Amino acid sequence: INENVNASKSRIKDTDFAKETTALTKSQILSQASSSVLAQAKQAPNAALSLLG
Amino acid sequence: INENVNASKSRIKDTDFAKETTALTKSQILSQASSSVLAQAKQAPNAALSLLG
Repeated sequence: INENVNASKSRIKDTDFAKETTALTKSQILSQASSSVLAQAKQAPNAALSLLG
Repeated sequence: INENVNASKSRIKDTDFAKETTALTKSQILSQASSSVLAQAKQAPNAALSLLG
């Protein structure tokens, strides 16, 4: 019973390392993409300023 | 909601730099033309004096 209960507890509570590493990689790529898009987006008022004078 | 509210407020309160620069240029040319025309108009009394006597 202890073996079966430990198996159930691992199923419900333990980390699936493959899925979590994939999720971490996806999160890192999304964060880098968002940072790059933010760096690109901060230059729109530069285009606004280019119209002045 | 805050993002959408700021996007809304930009369309009412914030200025359009393209339209405003175009308007400023138009006003500058209008003022220059009116100044030149007034400088030419203040030359009617010299026609009056040179008429005779």
